[PDB]
Amino acid sequence: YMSRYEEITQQLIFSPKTWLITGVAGFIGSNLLEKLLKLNQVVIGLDNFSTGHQYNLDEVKTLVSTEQWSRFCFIEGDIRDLTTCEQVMKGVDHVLHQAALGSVPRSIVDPITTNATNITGFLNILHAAKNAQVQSFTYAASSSTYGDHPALPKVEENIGNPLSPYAVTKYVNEIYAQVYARTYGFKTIGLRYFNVFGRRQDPNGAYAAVIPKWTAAMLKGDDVYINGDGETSRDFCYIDNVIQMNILSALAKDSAKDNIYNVAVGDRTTLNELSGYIYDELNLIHHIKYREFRSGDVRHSQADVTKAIDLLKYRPNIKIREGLRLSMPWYVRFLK
Amino acid sequence: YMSRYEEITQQLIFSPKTWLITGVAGFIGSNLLEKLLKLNQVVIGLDNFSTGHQYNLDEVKTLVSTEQWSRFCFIEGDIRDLTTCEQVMKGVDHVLHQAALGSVPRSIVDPITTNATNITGFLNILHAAKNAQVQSFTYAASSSTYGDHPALPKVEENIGNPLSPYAVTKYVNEIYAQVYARTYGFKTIGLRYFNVFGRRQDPNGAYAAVIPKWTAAMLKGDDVYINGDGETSRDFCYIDNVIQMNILSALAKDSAKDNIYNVAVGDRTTLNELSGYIYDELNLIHHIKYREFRSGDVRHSQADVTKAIDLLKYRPNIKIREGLRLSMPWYVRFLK
Ligand SMILES: NC(=O)c1ccc[n+]([C@@H]2O[C@H](COP(=O)([O-])OP(=O)(O)OC[C@H]3O[C@@H](n4cnc5c(N)ncnc54)[C@H](O)[C@@H]3O)[C@@H](O)[C@H]2O)c1
Ligand SMILES: NC(=O)c1ccc[n+]([C@@H]2O[C@H](COP(=O)([O-])OP(=O)(O)OC[C@H]3O[C@@H](n4cnc5c(N)ncnc54)[C@H](O)[C@@H]3O)[C@@H](O)[C@H]2O)c1
Ligand SMILES: O=c1ccn([C@@H]2O[C@H](COP(=O)(O)OP(=O)(O)O)[C@@H](O)[C@H]2O)c(=O)[nH]1
Ligand SMILES: O=c1ccn([C@@H]2O[C@H](COP(=O)(O)OP(=O)(O)O)[C@@H](O)[C@H]2O)c(=O)[nH]1
Repeated sequence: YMSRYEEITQQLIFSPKTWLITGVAGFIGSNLLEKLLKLNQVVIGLDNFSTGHQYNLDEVKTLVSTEQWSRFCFIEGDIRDLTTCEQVMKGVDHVLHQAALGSVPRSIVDPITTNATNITGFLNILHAAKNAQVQSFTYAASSSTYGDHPALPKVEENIGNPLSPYAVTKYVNEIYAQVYARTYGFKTIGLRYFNVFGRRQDPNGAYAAVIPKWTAAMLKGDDVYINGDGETSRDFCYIDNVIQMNILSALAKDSAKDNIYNVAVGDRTTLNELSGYIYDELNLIHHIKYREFRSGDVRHSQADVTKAIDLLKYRPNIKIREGLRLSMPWYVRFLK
Repeated sequence: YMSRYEEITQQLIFSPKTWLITGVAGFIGSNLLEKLLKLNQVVIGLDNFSTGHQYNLDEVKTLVSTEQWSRFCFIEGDIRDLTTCEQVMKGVDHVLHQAALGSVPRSIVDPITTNATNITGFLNILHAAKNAQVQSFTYAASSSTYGDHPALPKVEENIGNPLSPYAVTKYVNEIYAQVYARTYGFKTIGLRYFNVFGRRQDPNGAYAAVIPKWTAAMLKGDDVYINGDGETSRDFCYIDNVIQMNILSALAKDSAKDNIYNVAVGDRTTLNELSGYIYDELNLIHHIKYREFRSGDVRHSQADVTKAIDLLKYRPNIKIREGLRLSMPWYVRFLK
């Protein structure tokens, strides 16, 4: 049971609010959309369809009622444009900021456009929210910001040298949010996501994440490549745990704001054992090569989620094996 | 005898290089231009006259020869446009990046404009220089990067939380420069300036610095305002020490790069005593109210400049007294 999360969702159903989700047509954003509409929230969505898709919006339309879909206003637009940010902020109570161009290799190859979307666009959105006096502000940050700190598990207070432009941009979101608390009284929550996965995570394109990438390949019968020796390890985190942490953050008591939380489950899986689990799960639904290390890439990752457990009553419920089992049916339909 | 600095300066007289100076129409920038043309260098300038002034350029042309001036190619333009950055980088050897919007209180009122010039702009210039493979890249950092850290004097390796939107931008400049060393092998030198003063430091405008602001006010018989009890203290640094550090850094050996250096004198002067020293030096060239602390002010500021002295052979030869004597005539003229 996710008991605090249950309570807060009950509050929201009784007294519905207006939410802004940026990055709404993406993986996490469209999952957030799905959950908030199922709670009868009024949602304003902003996306530029850079890495996101019209079809993710279509899918969510089919998963919620007509009345629930009638409360969603989608705005095609770009967080880089301050005017657009100010416009979509109007009457908003809660901000969930997911719009960014992710990927560590992407930041290395084009630190410029990435800087514009992940720093300028984050600040545009943070400033507009402040000026609009929204009730809350929760933004996607990154475990990549631990960088080369060798300690396991990772605790929020202790970060190393950033190994990529992506690590920098997400770090800078954190520092702007802390300064906004200091200088305007404007209190936010940054969510350091660790390797999120699940439905509507894009399997296609040069930057696809390992889980949908591999699922896609295992299904096609293609080669499954491993960047390095496969001992590189991660805390894979099923999207529902992320959806919990956003909603808990949006309604956090004030003393729990102006903080950073790890968002994960606390487990460590190497690339090797994941190759296993994925094959296993897909094969129950009836259907290997080493290359060099990926540069900028973090070696090992396991979160410590005590802080979120403590301060927000976060209850991570779905672990890597069940999450894969929950996701593979989606990948089949989508890729059939 | 600044033997190292004199040595380097004698070499440049004999073997001219091409320098790019951003923020060339500004205080520190036009001081750098004056010095480099006097050494017969080739200088490309870039400035959008946002806080800088055509009249500073006109002034530098009065101080150098036709043939020296002939070697200054001036571009009116904006570091926020990447094409403009790459265009001024062509054939450059040494980059002196000074273009930015200074001022803590400016950044509190308008964090977006400050971000755009100080982060996007900086990154455009760093990226263009990396792509053009210049020999050296030296940028204007800030003592605001010390943030809330309680050490005093300030030493480069130990910094705290940044305390305003401006301070975030200047810290992010050093972070990007370190990640660029790490990821592309492009080694830069960041110069944490402390309270620079001297000729062509603008005395006019809401954001004028204390020494020119007070100087203007004393000449006019305007009220000299002291924010606080006047015991507040700074490590005021005459421009020629800053010019010195820029040229030592441009010609630094490789092991001296990817490093930050404080640029100041190492001395601490109070606001009360400064008012006294500005009065005295203006009086030999023949011709006060107490209000509340500026908010987000820093109480005491003083650099440890050991690392510069050691690694770069810096000589902080002009102290505040001498510097104010040298500057006072420039203000008298500029004002009558
Ligand atoms: N998936 C993960 O493992 C993970 C890990 C760390 C951080 N994050 C962060 O979580 C957030 C969501 O990531 P995701 O994994 O859903 O990826 P995603 O690419 O599926 O979604 C990002 C969405 O942002 C939109 N977008 C991008 N730039 C935009 C702009 N300038 N203006 C308007 N919209 C823009 C895209 O079209 C896309 O729909 C991002 O901030 C990302 O950096 C995700
Ligand atoms: N003077 C000090 O005490 C001090 C202290 C800390 C840091 N600095 C830094 O030193 C550098 C030089 O500062 P300064 O004191 O001479 O200030 P300044 O305002 O006199 O000069 C900055 C110059 O940059 C130009 N500029 C600003 N934005 C630009 C843009 N987008 N494109 C092109 N040109 C632009 C201005 O027009 C101006 O000529 C800055 O990076 C500043 O932040 C100065
Ligand atoms: O086809 C692939 C794609 C990714 N990876 C590796 O999987 C890990 C997780 O990468 P992902 O892009 O999913 O997330 P990251 O940890 O960068 O956010 C990284 O070490 C990648 O180099 C891999 O071995 N093969
Ligand atoms: O009219 C003025 C302007 C500034 N200051 C003070 O001078 C110090 C340094 O101010 P400045 O703006 O020169 O540079 P900063 O330290 O912000 O970079 C601070 O104590 C200010 O409160 C002052 O007492 N009176």
